[PDB]
Amino acid sequence: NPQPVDTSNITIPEKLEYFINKYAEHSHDKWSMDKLANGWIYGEIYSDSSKVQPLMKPYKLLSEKEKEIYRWPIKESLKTMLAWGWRIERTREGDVDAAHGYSPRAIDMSNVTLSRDLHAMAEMMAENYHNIWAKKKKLELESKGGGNHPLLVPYDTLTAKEKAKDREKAQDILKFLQINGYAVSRG
Repeated sequence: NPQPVDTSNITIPEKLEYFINKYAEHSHDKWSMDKLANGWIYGEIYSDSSKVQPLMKPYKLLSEKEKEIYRWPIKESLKTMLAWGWRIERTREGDVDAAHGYSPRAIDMSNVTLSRDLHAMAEMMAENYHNIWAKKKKLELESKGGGNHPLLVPYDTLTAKEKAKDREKAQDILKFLQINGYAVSRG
């Protein structure tokens, strides 16, 4: 029985939407630099044989709904924090050779270390990623009449690596909350 919290009935305030603009830009900087590690170059058609992808374009040329391709798992994840009462408040201020196309230098995320209460928050963000995605997996396979999936088991009976595939996305939020220095606790 996956139990995610309901998210779509929640209003994120507009002061956090300026914080979404920094993290949606960082999601485009991180996604494009991993393509620059293999030499993916800006082009017309997504042909994987020619090492060419057409979305190797700057973040400024994207329109607002093209930014909602990246912002939409960002906006669902902050509503899981506001439904559970997780405080996002200002206390502190916020701080491979380059290939063709847009060439960003993203802020390094995994060298920043969370504390044991904030590892317990990525323990719940990845569990809620294990609860949003598996419930949408079960309602995908019971709407199509398909099978089941080996991640339709409880989150504590998972191994540490099957938690980590949704935790690496959950650690990119709390550490970017730590680099910008927001007081982030369970409340």
